[PDB]
Amino acid sequence: MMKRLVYISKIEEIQRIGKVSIKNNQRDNITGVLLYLQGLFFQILEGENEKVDKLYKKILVDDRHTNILCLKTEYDITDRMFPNWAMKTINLNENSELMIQPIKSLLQTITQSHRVLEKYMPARVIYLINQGINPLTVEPQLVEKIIFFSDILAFSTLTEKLPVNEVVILVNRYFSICTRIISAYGGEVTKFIGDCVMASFTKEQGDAAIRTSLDIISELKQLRHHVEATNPLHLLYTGIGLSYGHVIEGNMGSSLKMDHTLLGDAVNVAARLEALTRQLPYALAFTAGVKKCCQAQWTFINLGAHQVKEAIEVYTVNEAQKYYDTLQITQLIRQTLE
Amino acid sequence: MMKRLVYISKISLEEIQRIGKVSIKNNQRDNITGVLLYLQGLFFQILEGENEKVDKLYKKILVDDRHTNILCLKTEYDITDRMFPNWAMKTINLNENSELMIQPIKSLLQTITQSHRVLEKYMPARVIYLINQGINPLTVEPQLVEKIIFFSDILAFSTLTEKLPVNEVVILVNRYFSICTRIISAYGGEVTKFIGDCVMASFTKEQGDAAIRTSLDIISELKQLRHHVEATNPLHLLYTGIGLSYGHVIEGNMGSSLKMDHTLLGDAVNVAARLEALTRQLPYALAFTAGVKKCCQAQWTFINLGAHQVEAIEVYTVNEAQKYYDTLQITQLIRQTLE
Ligand SMILES: Cc1cc2nc3c(=O)[nH]c(=O)nc-3n(C[C@H](O)[C@H](O)[C@H](O)COP(=O)(O)O)c2cc1C
Ligand SMILES: Cc1cc2nc3c(=O)[nH]c(=O)nc-3n(C[C@H](O)[C@H](O)[C@H](O)COP(=O)(O)O)c2cc1C
Repeated sequence: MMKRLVYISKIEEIQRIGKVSIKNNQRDNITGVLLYLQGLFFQILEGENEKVDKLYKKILVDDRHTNILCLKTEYDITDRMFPNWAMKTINLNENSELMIQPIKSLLQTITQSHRVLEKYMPARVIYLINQGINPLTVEPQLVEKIIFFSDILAFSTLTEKLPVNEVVILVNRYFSICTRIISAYGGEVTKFIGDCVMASFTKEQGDAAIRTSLDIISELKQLRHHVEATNPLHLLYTGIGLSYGHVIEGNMGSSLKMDHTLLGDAVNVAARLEALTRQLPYALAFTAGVKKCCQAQWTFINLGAHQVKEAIEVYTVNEAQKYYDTLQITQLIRQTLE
Repeated sequence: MMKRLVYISKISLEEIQRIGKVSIKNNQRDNITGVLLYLQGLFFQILEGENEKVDKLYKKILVDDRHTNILCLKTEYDITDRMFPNWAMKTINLNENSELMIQPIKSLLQTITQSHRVLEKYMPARVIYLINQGINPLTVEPQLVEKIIFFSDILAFSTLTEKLPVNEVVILVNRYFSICTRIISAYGGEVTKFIGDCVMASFTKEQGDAAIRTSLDIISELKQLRHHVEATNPLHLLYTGIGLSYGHVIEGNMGSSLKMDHTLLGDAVNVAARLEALTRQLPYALAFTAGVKKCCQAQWTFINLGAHQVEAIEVYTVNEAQKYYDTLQITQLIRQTLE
């Protein structure tokens, strides 16, 4: 019982790789091809499922290539695609045969475009593709999730005073910090909504959601004093709202336009809790449901009941206390660029 | 000096070899050369020649019956040498080539291509437009542009998600997105993203009339949809409210290397979303700002809804958007239906 997987990755040393591959693939009864064109890697692997997943696990951690996307996984294949090739390496760059020049140039234009599109896809969708699962045909399921929401404090004022490029530098720097921190703790960013970041966590990731929130506030606090006063990054603040509940996670839309979205009351609650941090001396606020997903011991602070558009309990942690004032900031932002 | 463009498309031998006959004859009288390759129901074509000769030719290929979902991937300008000087139009049937050496390239081309096709469906319409124009969307700078922000969402959606089984909520939301995306695109709008049950789109400042007709068409097609199905279908309960605004917004792609997204930043984006919720409290399913009103040339029968705290802004609508129903009785009827 064998399987076949195909992946692309971003890059004489290659000849050393192919010879080591022929050595190990024979020993592991693995067949397949490695093709490379214009600094790109294309490899097809096939063999028994145990020995293949053992091999692919090594190649994912290889130094020489990165941006490794597994496009297709075949299970229970009937016949080997290349039964005689332990690991045939094909340098498409050196191939000057004029009957393959179109297909070779088409394999580049489509692959270059395919990587550009990958950077816009939702994180969950890319995960589904790496697992050999067709994202269009995955039944949306009801799952218990922690909803994350973070946006820039007083962003309306910042668009008024700053020129366009400084606003874009700022918004990009904010998204970059959020995504890297969220992804590092295991959270899945769903989409950017204006200046708002939306992510989710599994119900066992209550501590990671709180720690992600604290780490984002920390990385922004460092950035503000790490740069000069004229740098617009000196004005970057955030508030974060978390919520727990059941949501429908899946792919909605038409064949024309499709997206990955979460449907549920908790989505709006986390968004409304986030906007509440403008009126609290805490850059973080979450429901009691998030509080009950946390195994670790936090010094939880009760902020009372608040009416969210009946009133729910709102909490925070002692680490997330603001040293500044929300009004002091909107003034010091307006007056800095005044 | 010539231009060269590449595109993929989807199929709708003797019927196809005929395309080679007609095209070879014209490509020489047009001083055009290129290759046409097809594999597992997909079309690939490269072209080159004087710009005027290619622009007029690609316009004919764009409206051809025998293929659909055409996407131009690459476009190079100011080239010296033709990549294929010998062939006015050489067809290649990769489904009928099995030289051993070509098998890896062939299997890789269909896989990468299918995957590419899937990714397009998730791409924002604006990113696809930049790809069609041959412009790398990753290197484009965001700019301040004047837009009409479109906002619409499903009425009483919190009630439906509670009463309906999960698989039935999906059908309703898919159908709603399907109707909105179809109408918004047909009027020259760009769906920018779905936000839960919410649809956000944008129209240029010359499309004020297209923005209103888009909103009335969506209300019309849902009203038609409601009485087209049975009363036990979830679609019998699908209503909508729409809000529009006009203002300067920063349109452009943003994000890190990990995640990129095309988004709109501006005061008007929030102003539009507040109007879509204001329709709950109005006898009209549509509500737009006075800025949208000045983008319309058609003699609309505008209705003034006064100023509204959001400092206050003027709210307008058209008589065609009048709700033939009470909004509050609808939220009651939806509950007492699935109850
Ligand atoms: C593009 C690429 C293709 C590779 N192909 C193979 C392969 O076909 N077979 C294989 O065993 N390893 C392959 N590798 C990875 C190396 O085998 C692996 O990183 C290393 O040789 C581990 O060897 P070791 O067992 O001595 O520790 C590939 C790596 C890259 C970057
Ligand atoms: C996939 C495809 C590729 C085509 N490529 C060319 C082409 O390269 N040159 C050309 O003259 N016609 C090409 N055609 C034909 C045009 O679609 C058009 O129908 C044809 O030029 C009709 O010629 P007419 O203007 O005399 O009616 C192509 C058609 C298809 C379906």
